[PDB]
Amino acid sequence: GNHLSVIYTNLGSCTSVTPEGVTVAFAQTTPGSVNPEPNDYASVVNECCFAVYVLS
Amino acid sequence: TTYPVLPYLTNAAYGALSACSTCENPELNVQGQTYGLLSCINMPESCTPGWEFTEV
Amino acid sequence: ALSDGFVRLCIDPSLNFFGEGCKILVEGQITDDATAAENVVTCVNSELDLVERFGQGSVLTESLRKVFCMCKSGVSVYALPRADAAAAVSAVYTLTVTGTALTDGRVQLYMGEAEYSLDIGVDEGDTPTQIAAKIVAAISPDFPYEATAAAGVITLTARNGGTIGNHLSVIYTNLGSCTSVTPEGVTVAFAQTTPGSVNPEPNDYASVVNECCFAVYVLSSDDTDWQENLRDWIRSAWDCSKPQCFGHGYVFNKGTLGQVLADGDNSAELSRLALPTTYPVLPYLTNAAYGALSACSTCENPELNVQGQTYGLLSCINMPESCTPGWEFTEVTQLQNNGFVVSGPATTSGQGNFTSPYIYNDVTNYLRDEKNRPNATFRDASSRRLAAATGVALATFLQQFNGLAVFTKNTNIKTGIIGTNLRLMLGKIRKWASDNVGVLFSEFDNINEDIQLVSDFDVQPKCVGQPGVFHLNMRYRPPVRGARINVNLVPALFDN
Amino acid sequence: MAQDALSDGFVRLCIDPSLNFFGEGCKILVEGQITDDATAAENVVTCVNSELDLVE
Amino acid sequence: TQLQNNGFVVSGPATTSGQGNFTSPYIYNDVTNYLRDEKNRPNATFRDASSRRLAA
Amino acid sequence: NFETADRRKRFWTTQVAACGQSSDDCGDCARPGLQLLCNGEGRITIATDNYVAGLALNILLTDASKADTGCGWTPGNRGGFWGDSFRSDNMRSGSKIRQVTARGSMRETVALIRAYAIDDLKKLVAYGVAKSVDVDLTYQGSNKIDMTIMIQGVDGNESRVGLTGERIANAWVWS
Amino acid sequence: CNKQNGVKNILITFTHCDTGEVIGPISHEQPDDTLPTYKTCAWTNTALTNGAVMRSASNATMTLPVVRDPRVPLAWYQGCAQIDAQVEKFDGTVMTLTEGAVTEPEESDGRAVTMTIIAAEIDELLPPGSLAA
Repeated sequence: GNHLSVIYTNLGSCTSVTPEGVTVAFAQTTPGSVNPEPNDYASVVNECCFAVYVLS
Repeated sequence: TTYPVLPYLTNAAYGALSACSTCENPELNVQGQTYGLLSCINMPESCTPGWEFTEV
Repeated sequence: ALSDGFVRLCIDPSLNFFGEGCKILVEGQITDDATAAENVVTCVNSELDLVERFGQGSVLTESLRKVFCMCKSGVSVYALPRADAAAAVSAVYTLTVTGTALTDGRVQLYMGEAEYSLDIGVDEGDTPTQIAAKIVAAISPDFPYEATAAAGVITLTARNGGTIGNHLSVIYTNLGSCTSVTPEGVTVAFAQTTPGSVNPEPNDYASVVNECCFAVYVLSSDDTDWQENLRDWIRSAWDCSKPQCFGHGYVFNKGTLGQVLADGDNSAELSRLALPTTYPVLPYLTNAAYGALSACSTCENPELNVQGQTYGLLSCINMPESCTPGWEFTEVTQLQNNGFVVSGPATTSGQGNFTSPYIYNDVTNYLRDEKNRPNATFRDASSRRLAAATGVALATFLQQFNGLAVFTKNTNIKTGIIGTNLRLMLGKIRKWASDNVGVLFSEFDNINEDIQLVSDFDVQPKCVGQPGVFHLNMRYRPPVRGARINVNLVPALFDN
Repeated sequence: MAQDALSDGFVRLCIDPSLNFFGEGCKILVEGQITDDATAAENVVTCVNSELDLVE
Repeated sequence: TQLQNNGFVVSGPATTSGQGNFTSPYIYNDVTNYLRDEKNRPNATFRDASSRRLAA
Repeated sequence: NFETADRRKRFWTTQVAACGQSSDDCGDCARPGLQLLCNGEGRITIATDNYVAGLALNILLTDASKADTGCGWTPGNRGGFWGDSFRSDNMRSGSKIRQVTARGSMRETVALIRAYAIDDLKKLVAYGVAKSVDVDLTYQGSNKIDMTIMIQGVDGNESRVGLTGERIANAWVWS
Repeated sequence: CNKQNGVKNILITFTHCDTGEVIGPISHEQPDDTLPTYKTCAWTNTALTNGAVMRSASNATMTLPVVRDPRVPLAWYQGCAQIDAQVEKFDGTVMTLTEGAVTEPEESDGRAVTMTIIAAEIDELLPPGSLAA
């Protein structure tokens, strides 16, 4: 959870009209610390044929 | 570093498209604007490309 | 819901116009009151947004107004505002009223452009100069110059700093015999007091227009260095080092014949408009009109020449007939031969009567070549447009070979396989090239030699080439647009 | 990015009028006098390129 | 709209008035109460009533 | 007198997205209607822009008289408008796109829909509002179908001389 | 080997008219010893008196006997679909055709199909070293 992004889309004048005198600022204050490191693949996926592996 | 989308969404969509829903025939590549379009992910337009051509 | 029928229409929500593929960019100065951020491309919607978004009577607003008047619906507009230099100096002009009106009458002026004209009636006789100079209360706000009415003399100060405020020649057709009785005794004197000093030199096009395609660039400035930077950027768009965005730019040069010719820097990517020293219309307005007319408001067909009195008529601009053609015919020929664009009145009328200008030739200020010997390959703007169109069209056609099996060693394709070899690929491309004759190409000199296809294995040395890579070489000619025939009369007199 | 057709990178396009497909033709050598204002060195074989390159 | 989306039959007056004049009702949509499937995915195979009649 | 002699005015005009857009899981749709314009002290007023676009919407979004079938229709929804019996131009109001029926493959049905659309919008030239109209329809698959309608206008003041056709009457709307 | 007279490759592309389906170019093989024939001059001369002639429209046609592919319906090879064909001979000549149509189809036993195709024009690629432009 260290890759968020927020953008003020309406800042650039377009067909849509933004209210005047309103501003939004986005910033971070604390990063992520620890992640798991599982190493039990040989036991949970023991000898079964998969096609694709996705790691989030 | 300035990607406007959560990284794990794009990776998961690419993996899901790559080799299960489009690879009943292995020889097919996943490229181009037709066979490699992640139609389920939407990001805002922008003039800046993110990666400079030399970096690409 | 709650309705009967088979079809369910889904109207596009307010996208009343497409305006896609055709884009125009306008760059110019602005004033302090403008709310638009500097050096940031923004989309322009209509005339309502103006003034507020780009200040009152600014160069950018004046240029945009003309663009919208020419380009009503067919194109999408963009603006790139710029700020004044650090130490810019605004020009000052003086217009003094001397006489005392001893007869009721009317006074009318013409400055810069017809939209800014005025007409006020002198109150009565015996009104002095102080009561005169009410002209200031009549000058339209949009005029880029500010009036002061300094108790008998009106001062005009440019609203934008720099050299952009050194172009005026007032025409005041009242004096002399006039049915609208000229207030007898009143005479006006016109003179300059202070010129412009400094112009900006932005050099960050790679950042603010990064990888965005624009059909036409319009620049409302006369700084040679600024124009040179724009030309360099356009070259990068036509470069071979990366995918190309293409595009073309319009600029103007003003001065005597000797000065104008000195600006011909063999720019193949620009169409320089030549104007005389005494042009009775503000320069950047005419340049914007020419750009807007050609900026896909007429050039959706790449091969359409913007010339003549039917297609190259800048209708939105009205100016009084000049007492002298301005460009003597001896000078018109030289400018055309040197790659400049020359314009003149569209209709012949008596001196002082209103007319409109039109464009003689559409040329791109292209001469010579990298390999120094001369030619005229890109002498016409249509050539640049056609060259870009051919590239995009050809790239689309070749897409069908993407991901297709190719045989190069054993050319016999088994039964049932889907593939092709070099000869079949070449034959298909020749069919496409020949079919487009009369639409994108003229008749090929020798169609059997102007197209070649070679696999990368036949170019690189042994064990250095890559599989499935080809090199295609094509040479074409744009459609012919002229012909010269010499004739003889030979009036005979003998019977047989 | 660029024109939609050229973005995917399948086609690399180069436009230039100074390239020639056919190999360099036959060679002709011209020999004669020169004046003192000619920058070209004496007794050296050079490659002419255009009519405008003369004089200088 | 909510009832139609959730799969209910909704009826309303046919003619037009607001004044106590006599009218008659008619049916907007002939739809059953089908939603989701034996497996929990959503679909509309048996949404319309005529689907049941056609199947038999 | 002043060259601005054309005194003809322009009345209210329906506009797309006048009441916003209605969103749903399938997509987003416009909700055409009248537009209200407000002043600095109240005094609301109705917009009057894009006359031709407003006229086109009225023609498309209105059921015309239904053809006889031999079984009949209820008197409530026979279609058409009761005011068409007073006009003298010998035409009828509304369109008939919604009256198509599934015939043959989807390709045939779509082709028929295009035919009706052209046959309805052709009335624009008859009134004289526009000098030409054409609709381009593309079939791309089961669910994605797109159509585009092109309407040609003219400037308020004649500028070109020597036209093969004629200057359309009722061009004071200049569109 | 250049003096050998024969056919080397035959590619055909089908475009169904009622559904818009497109099938990539499939190689084919001929059923017997006969060869395809061509007519590229789209103007016909008629003999008048004393050496004069008359021009008439006519078309450019191709006769292409090929073996049916067992993965394509027999209807397509007849007048129920568009055809784009290419034939490459041993010497090097290539003859391309696009937007062709089948005319007056005859009964076929299921393997051997003889197609008569007419198109606006047929483009020919002579081997290297041609004379005409």
